[PDB]
Amino acid sequence: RTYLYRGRILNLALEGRYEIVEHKPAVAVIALREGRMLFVRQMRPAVGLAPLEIPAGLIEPGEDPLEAARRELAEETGLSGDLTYLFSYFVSPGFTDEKTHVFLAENLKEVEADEDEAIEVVWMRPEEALERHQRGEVEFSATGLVGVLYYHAFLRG
Amino acid sequence: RTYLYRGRILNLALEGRYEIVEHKPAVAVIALREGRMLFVRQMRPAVGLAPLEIPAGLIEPGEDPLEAARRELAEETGLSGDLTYLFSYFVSPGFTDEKTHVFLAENLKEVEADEDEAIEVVWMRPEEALERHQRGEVEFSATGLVGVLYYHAFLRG
Ligand SMILES: Nc1ncnc2c1ncn2[C@@H]1O[C@H](COP(=O)(O)OP(=O)(O)OC[C@H]2O[C@H](O)[C@H](O)[C@@H]2O)[C@@H](O)[C@H]1O
Ligand SMILES: Nc1ncnc2c1ncn2[C@@H]1O[C@H](COP(=O)(O)OP(=O)(O)OC[C@H]2O[C@H](O)[C@H](O)[C@@H]2O)[C@@H](O)[C@H]1O
Repeated sequence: RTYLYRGRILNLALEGRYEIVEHKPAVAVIALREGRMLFVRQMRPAVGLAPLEIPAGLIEPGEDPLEAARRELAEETGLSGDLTYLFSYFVSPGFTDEKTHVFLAENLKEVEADEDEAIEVVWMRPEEALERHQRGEVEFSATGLVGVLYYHAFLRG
Repeated sequence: RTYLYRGRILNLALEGRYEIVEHKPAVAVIALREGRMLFVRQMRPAVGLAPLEIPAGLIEPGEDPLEAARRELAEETGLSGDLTYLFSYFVSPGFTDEKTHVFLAENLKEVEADEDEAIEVVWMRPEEALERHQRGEVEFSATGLVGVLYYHAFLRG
C-alpha cells in the first residue's frame, strides 16, 4: 500500500490497481421518542445539500464506540440515555475502510440545556421521513436510512 | 474545489478545509426467494476481508440506475427479474458524494446458466445473517445491512 495523501479525516492510498481511502471509524445513534425519530441535518459540502441523517460522528483518539456515541448525542442534542449496541457496517467496502457502529438510545435525559447551530435537530416520525424521501423531498444518508429501516423492523412493537 | 487526484473510480478533492472524495453512483439489489436473501461476498482490499453484501455495482457511462441494477444482478448471478426502485442513500455524505440506488428484485429467472468466481453467491435467511453478525461471524457492508433491515421491516408479510 502506497500513500498519495495523508489528511485530517482520511488518507488516499494505492494498493496495486485499487484506490483505497482510509478513514476513521464512526458511530451513529438511533433515538425514538413518542413516535418520532431524532434526525439531524447539516450542510454537507461533499454533496452540496443537507441529507436526513441521525446523530453521528467520528471516534476520537482514546475513546471507544460507546463513548463516542454518548458524546455525539450530547454534543448534537444535549441529551444522554441508555445506549445499546445494535450492529456495525462498512459504509462502502469497495473503496473505503470506514466502519460505522450503530447504537440505540433509550430513556433520553437532558444533560445540556449547540449554540453555533451547526446541526439542525429534526424530530420526525420515521414513516414521514420515508414518505418524504419517496416523494423526493429529502435525501437520506446511510445512517438516516438505517434508522428508518431499523424502526420499521423492530421498534413498532 | 481543487483536485489532488483524478482516478479510476474516484477523485480526491479539497474544498477549503474539507477533504472531498468524488465517486461514481452505485446500485444495490435486494432479492428474496423462499425465505432466503441473495447475499454476495468478495475479497475487499479496502478492508482486507469479505463482508456480507447484496448484489451491487457502479453505474456505467450511458446507463441509468435501473439498467445498472439489471446488469449487476445478471453479471453476478446470471438472473433477471421484476425490479422496483425502493430508495437511495449517500454512503457517507461527510466526505464522499457516492450515492447508492436500491432496488427490489422479484420473480427471478435464469438468463445465464461468473466463470472467474470473483463473486461468491451466499443465499441466506436474513434472520440468520443478522444472527451471525451479532455473534461476530461476519461483517456487513451498508448494502448488506440495508437488505437485512428492509426484509425485517417489509418482506415478512
Ligand atoms: N477501490 C478500487 N479502485 C479501483 N478499481 C476498483 C476498486 N474496487 C473495484 N474496482 C474496479 O472497478 C470495477 C467494478 O466496479 P463494480 O464492480 O461495479 O463494483 P463494486 O466494487 O462491486 O460495488 C459498488 C458499491 O458496493 C460497495 O459498497 C462499493 O464500495 C460500491 O459502493 C471492477 O472491474 C474493479 O476492477
Ligand atoms: N470532509 C471533511 N474534511 C475535513 N474535515 C471534515 C470533513 N467533514 C467533517 N470534518 C471535520 O471533522 C470534525 C467532525 O467529525 P464529526 O463531526 O464527528 O462528524 P461527521 O462529519 O458528522 O459524521 C461522521 C459520519 O456521518 C457521515 O456519514 C460522515 O460521512 C461520517 O461517516 C468537524 O470539526 C469538522 O470540522
